[PDB]
Amino acid sequence: AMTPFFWMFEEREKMFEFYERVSGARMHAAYVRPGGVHQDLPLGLMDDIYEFS
Amino acid sequence: VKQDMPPVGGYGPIDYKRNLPRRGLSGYSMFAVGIGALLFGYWSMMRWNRERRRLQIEDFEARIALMP
Repeated sequence: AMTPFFWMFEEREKMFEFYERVSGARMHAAYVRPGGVHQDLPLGLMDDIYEFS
Repeated sequence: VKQDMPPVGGYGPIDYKRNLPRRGLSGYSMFAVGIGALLFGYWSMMRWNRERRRLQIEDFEARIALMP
């Protein structure tokens, strides 16, 4: 089952881009400190998550 | 002033529901399609085989009359 892997990994590449715009890391974004979330999201992200939805 | 990222007046609706076209063709009629193509091929096959038997008997007559 080669190809559906690849369709959904292009989608997962988009979500890695969203994590990068939030923190900066590709995958291992630390980003959740104890006591609430640190360094909140920059202006212009929710519309992108809506389009992805 | 305050400049966070809110939803701008509430966003539009989001789809989530499944969808399948269920096409279709009412498969008993598709069996009729297959059997029709099958019998079509058999009709034309029968016609060509009998005309080729005619020509093969003509080649038989050729070898018979040429033989002595």
